[PDB]
Amino acid sequence: PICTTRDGVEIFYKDWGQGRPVVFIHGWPLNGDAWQDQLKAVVDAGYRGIAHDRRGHGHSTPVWDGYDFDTFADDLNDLLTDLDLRDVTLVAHSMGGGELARYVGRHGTGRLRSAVLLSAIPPVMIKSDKNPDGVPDEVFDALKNGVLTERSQFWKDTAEGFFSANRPGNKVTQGNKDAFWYMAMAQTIEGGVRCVDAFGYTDFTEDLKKFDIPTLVVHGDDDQVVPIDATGRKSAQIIPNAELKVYEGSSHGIAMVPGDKEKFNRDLLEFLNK
Repeated sequence: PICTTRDGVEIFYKDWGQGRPVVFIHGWPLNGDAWQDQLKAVVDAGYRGIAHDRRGHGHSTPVWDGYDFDTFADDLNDLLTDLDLRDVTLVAHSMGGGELARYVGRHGTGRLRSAVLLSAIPPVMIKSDKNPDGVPDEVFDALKNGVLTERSQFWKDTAEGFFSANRPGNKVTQGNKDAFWYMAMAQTIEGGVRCVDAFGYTDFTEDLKKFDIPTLVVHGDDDQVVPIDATGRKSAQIIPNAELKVYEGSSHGIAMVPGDKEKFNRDLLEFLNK
């Protein structure tokens, strides 16, 4: 289905089931198909599962502008308002965690019950003297140059790090890598590069302090994209009352990789009863 935003943008989304709503917010450079395993899991447990495609991704309008967290959060606000959703759990992966954080910062928690941050970017990714465990600027430069040099090959090469597929004995399939590429080919090239600038450099520390709902932070300690020590370990300390679950040996692609995705589904379903 399509939600038309305040600006006339069409946001595509899946809306399955009946019950309290669980809204899933995907990472770069994918789309709501990155959550089909979790959407089935929550609807089979008696929840309504919704997953939208960010502007410029999947089947949403291939826009030029608005690749910034304030716009992503307002687009999320339009979807929650159009469907008049209440008592919602927002579940976000990777840069989707910035959309979730900025939604709380801008619109508050009146429609929300709880939140889940899976392998998410808050509080801030960029390395500096204040954040010595963050990601160096050269990495973000390299991501943007990869998308501009030849994006199709770049997604094939990036899938290796995304799933930590360099680890001997991993459970990542060739299919996982092919599906990563398939989802990424639907993203605009401008969303490809502008999202890097947004997720690398935006600081969500002040938004995190406004959380007043139960929050679960899950993060793998072999995440080669979003470093656990700079992000998940810190957001769990800033968000009031947050719980942290470290997934030993897990990559950045926990929701899609065999074995890890069942562990996450089990944790998510336990948390949803809160």
